[PDB]
Amino acid sequence: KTRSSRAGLQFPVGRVHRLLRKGNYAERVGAGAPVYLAAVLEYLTAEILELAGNAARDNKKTRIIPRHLQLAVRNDEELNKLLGRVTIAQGGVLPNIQSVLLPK
Amino acid sequence: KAKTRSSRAGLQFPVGRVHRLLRKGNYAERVGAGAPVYLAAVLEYLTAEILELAGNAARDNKKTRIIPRHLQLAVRNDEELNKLLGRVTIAQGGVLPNIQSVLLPK
Amino acid sequence: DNIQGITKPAIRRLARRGGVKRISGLIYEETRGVLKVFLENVIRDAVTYTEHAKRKTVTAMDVVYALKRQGRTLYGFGG
Amino acid sequence: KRHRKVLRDNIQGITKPAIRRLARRGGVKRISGLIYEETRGVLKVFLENVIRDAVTYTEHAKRKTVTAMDVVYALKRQGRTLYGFGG
Amino acid sequence: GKKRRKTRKESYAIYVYKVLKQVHPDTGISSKAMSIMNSFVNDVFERIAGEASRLAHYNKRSTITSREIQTAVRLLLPGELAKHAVSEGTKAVTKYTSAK
Amino acid sequence: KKRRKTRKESYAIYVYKVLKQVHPDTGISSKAMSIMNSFVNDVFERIAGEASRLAHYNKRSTITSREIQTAVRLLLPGELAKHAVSEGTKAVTKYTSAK
Amino acid sequence: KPHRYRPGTVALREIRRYQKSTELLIRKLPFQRLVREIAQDFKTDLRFQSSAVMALQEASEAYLVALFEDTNLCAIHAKRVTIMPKDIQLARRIRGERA
Amino acid sequence: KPHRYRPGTVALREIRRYQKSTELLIRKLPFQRLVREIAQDFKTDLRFQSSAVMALQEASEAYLVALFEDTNLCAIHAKRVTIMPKDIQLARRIRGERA
DNA sequence: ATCAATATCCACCTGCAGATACTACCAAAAGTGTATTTGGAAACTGCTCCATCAAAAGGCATGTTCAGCTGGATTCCAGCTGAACATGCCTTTTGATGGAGCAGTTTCCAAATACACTTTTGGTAGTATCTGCAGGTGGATATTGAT
DNA sequence: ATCAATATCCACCTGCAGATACTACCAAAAGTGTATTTGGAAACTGCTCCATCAAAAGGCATGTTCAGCTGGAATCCAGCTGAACATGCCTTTTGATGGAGCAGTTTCCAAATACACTTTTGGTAGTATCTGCAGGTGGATATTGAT
Ligand SMILES: [Cl-]
Ligand SMILES: [Cl-]
Ligand SMILES: [Cl-]
Ligand SMILES: [Cl-]
Ligand SMILES: [Co+2]
Ligand SMILES: [Co+2]
Ligand SMILES: [Co+2]
Ligand SMILES: [Co+2]
Ligand SMILES: [Co+2]
Ligand SMILES: [Co+2]
Ligand SMILES: [Co+2]
Ligand SMILES: [Co+2]
Ligand SMILES: [Co+2]
Ligand SMILES: [Co+2]
Ligand SMILES: [Co+2]
Ligand SMILES: [Co+2]
Ligand SMILES: [Co+2]
Ligand SMILES: [Co+2]
Ligand SMILES: [Co+2]
Ligand SMILES: [Co+2]
Ligand SMILES: [Co+2]
Ligand SMILES: [Co+2]
Ligand SMILES: [Co+2]
Ligand SMILES: [Co+2]
Ligand SMILES: [Co+2]
Ligand SMILES: [Co+2]
Ligand SMILES: [Co+2]
Ligand SMILES: [Co+2]
Ligand SMILES: [Co+2]
Ligand SMILES: [Co+2]
Ligand SMILES: [Co+2]
Ligand SMILES: [Co+2]
Ligand SMILES: [Co+2]
Ligand SMILES: [Co+2]
Ligand SMILES: [Co+2]
Ligand SMILES: [Co+2]
Ligand SMILES: [Co+2]
Ligand SMILES: [Co+2]
Ligand SMILES: [Co+2]
Ligand SMILES: [Co+2]
Ligand SMILES: [Co+2]
Ligand SMILES: [Co+2]
Ligand SMILES: [Co+2]
Ligand SMILES: [Co+2]
Repeated sequence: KTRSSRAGLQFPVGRVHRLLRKGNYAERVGAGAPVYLAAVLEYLTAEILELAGNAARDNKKTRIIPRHLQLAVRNDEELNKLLGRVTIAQGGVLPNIQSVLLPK
Repeated sequence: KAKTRSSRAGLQFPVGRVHRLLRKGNYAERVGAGAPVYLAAVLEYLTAEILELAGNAARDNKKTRIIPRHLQLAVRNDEELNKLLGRVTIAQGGVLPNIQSVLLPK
Repeated sequence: DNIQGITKPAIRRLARRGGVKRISGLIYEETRGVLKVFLENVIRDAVTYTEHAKRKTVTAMDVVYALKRQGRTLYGFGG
Repeated sequence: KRHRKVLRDNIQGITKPAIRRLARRGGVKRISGLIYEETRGVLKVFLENVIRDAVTYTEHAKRKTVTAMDVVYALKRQGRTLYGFGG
Repeated sequence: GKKRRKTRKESYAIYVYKVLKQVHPDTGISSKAMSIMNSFVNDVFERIAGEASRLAHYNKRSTITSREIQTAVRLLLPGELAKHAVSEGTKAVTKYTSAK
Repeated sequence: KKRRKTRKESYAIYVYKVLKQVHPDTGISSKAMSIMNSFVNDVFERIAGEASRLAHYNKRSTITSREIQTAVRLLLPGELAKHAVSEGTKAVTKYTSAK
Repeated sequence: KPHRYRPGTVALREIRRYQKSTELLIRKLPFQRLVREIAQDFKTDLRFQSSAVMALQEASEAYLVALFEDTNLCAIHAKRVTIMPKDIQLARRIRGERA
Repeated sequence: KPHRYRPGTVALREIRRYQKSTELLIRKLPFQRLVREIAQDFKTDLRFQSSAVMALQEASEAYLVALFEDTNLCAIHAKRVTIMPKDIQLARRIRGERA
């Protein structure tokens, strides 16, 4: 019985407990901490795959590529802030042209 | 105790403390004997560098005691210390006298 | 009020130290909102440090830690 | 037999059409003639800084080969985090 | 199989893939996208583990507990992401502890 | 009186020592010394944290002076890096060569 | 028979005066009020160390002083000598605060 | 009766084209040579993983694109549509790549 | 230029906030001496991937020029809007004093680490076999710039 | 306003790069149990410093006048964009090749940990002395703005 199944999680509690020890963050790592962290991490993955899947769909694609991840993140105020100092390779920018630059 | 590890290194800065703090600090499983020495020396040096220039700053303003104003002048007037502390605020330091030329009279 | 207790002459003094000569009338209200957002961001984080420590008093260190993580490190209160 | 040719003036391989394309992606409509040399100047500083840290990491590992991880660590420590190249 | 045995390079890909199947059962992911996704989880893992690390220290605690992760999540994430992540993680710890 | 004492340690006395070596006729306010204590703690944490990372990138369990030295190079601007590197090797030598 | 300084003469005089000093330029109490009022929305019945409020003021005025520096640059860029809301807004956008 | 688009029509068209794609916009070899040159002035006899070079390109083109956005925004502040060296310099100063 | 008004400078002064100085006591920090444990440098070497060249196109995209349009730089000008200015008063500062709560100390147990079989699994390796989509296609709509 | 010279659109094609689908084996990871240790929650206390309000202090809200800065308008022209025109030694792409150097493995020893014991010490805490400079003055001199 994995601690993953036991917490209702697809992400690996055994690995996250492990990576927390290996990384010298504190002297002791409590039993709930890796459970809570694997949940947060899965929550956030699920959130970004949702938005990215949609972006895939909006462009008639069934395969998520980096463009989709980028549209997902940059179009979402919160993921955009959280990843405001990150660069997604092969993601491009958002189509945006400043008003004054259009003719009249 | 024979000699402190500081005097063995020729240092005013506490090698024993720095060693202890590198352990207590969760930076690695282990800490070699030389690292606390090296780091204490680097810490002392940068201290000396800042006190030097802020000492100069105190003199220039006809004073014998270093106040935070002097540390601010010292640091901002030095290109390298100013870069190292580019995202730092020295409390009660104020700013360098600088006025844009286009704002000057006539 | 409160935000309005941050007076026009106080905002003008800050501008002066910032090297500013002439100041648009609409600036004082703009400066206030900017300051509100600044204190909201830092205080939020400071108070999250207080709650963790199970305290009812915001300490200088809660503030200093919040400022550090806003990338606005401050020297002089790290006692 | 040993080849090794001299590398110089390679900043001019950053052509005027390539800078124009980057300006387009960045949404720029009109470009003054002095932009191209300004941009090359700016790129060089950027590259100098990342390569420097990148190569510092390489040397620390006692390697002669600059890995994608050295770049990624170097970029990360300058607050320009990159996803797509590992670690 | 096995050439002097290459040391194993572990990632989150099979888990990112599970979760992908849950939300978009008919959608796939390129290896480049899976690489961005694996970088993202590793990234966020480090940012939270380090706010946790710091917190513990600030309070003279030698243990990172779920209570350290929770505050780290509230410091790190914005608005709705923090609220939703806190409840999912609280959920998982409640469910985990009531199971023996 | 071992009660209301929970010892708060600082660099203040070691900073003051270095003051006299560089400016023997010069003093320092409490505020300014507090700032200097912050400087050392900050710089300590930045250098210590960068070495931690280096040691980790390279699958090493130990922080040696080599990690401190690369951390200094990565962290300090040009000329500041040069002298600090020079000071630290100087202190390690003096320390290794000591009876 | 009365005496008047031209527009800008006293402005310049203040710039010189305030760049020379280091004293906090917002009055303490209004600031303490606003701080507590903002804090109250995150948690009720809070107290504040007095050094907690001094640090918030130090940090806040340092931020606003430097932001007026960038704002002035943005004004000057647009060939003006009057800072406007659009200049503060340009600064914060390029600073990555609005971005 | 030969055909001509007016100044600005192909520019706008090119913006749409390039905002729409994710392909790297500098050619691979020219860029690789510039990396090898700059790195060689820091240390001789270096080799590069092909993806260390692609990482530098991705990072470099992303930094450049973002900077032109900021730059464009400084032109527009000045009531222009032509990006000039002084717009880049303002961007970089507020950004803290200069002050 | 004239020159009155007022800001600014400097010297000398003095009182006191805060800096020094010295003695004292005390935990904990720090060094010294001694078994024992192990990270990781050193030597050997498999085997991945980097540098290099060949040699075409898969010829793309660039550099150079020359035209001429129109965005930028200049100039002037009106009126609009912020700078200067003056002082009672109404708010902030400064000092006074309970009592909240932070910080200190001690108690004990739920959950931490150690650690040994036993079980489970993700990574990889290696071929084996689908499929989404780039890239080419026509060919039926959309925009632009000259009238 | 029409419309012709072009760019753009979107859906339906193909060949293949790259993605998912096998089954294998296995070292490492993860679960389970047991033996032993301890971090920090919890309950209690005292005194430190915080909120409150004594009055004593002084910065600023107000309106009015107008200087001068800012935006609008008009002009001019050069520095920019679009496009033709010749052609990379120029980039891309393909593909093979040798071989540097990274990374797996084993050995083994210097230096780390661990721990016990001695002594040294920095932080805290009164108690006393003492001094740098802030903020007072006076008298001189420079700056500014109306002539
Ligand atoms: Cl060492
Ligand atoms: Cl826990
Ligand atoms: Cl505005
Ligand atoms: Cl320019
Ligand atoms: Co959202
Ligand atoms: Co600390
Ligand atoms: Co919600
Ligand atoms: Co790592
Ligand atoms: Co030197
Ligand atoms: Co060279
Ligand atoms: Co006179
Ligand atoms: Co004089
Ligand atoms: Co006296
Ligand atoms: Co006193
Ligand atoms: Co070993
Ligand atoms: Co012409
Ligand atoms: Co025009
Ligand atoms: Co114009
Ligand atoms: Co007029
Ligand atoms: Co008005
Ligand atoms: Co009392
Ligand atoms: Co009392
Ligand atoms: Co109480
Ligand atoms: Co408490
Ligand atoms: Co109890
Ligand atoms: Co399996
Ligand atoms: Co495979
Ligand atoms: Co297509
Ligand atoms: Co066609
Ligand atoms: Co048209
Ligand atoms: Co159709
Ligand atoms: Co294939
Ligand atoms: Co205990
Ligand atoms: Co006028
Ligand atoms: Co104007
Ligand atoms: Co080969
Ligand atoms: Co070899
Ligand atoms: Co090796
Ligand atoms: Co002592
Ligand atoms: Co005296
Ligand atoms: Co005296
Ligand atoms: Co004075
Ligand atoms: Co006088
Ligand atoms: Co006087």
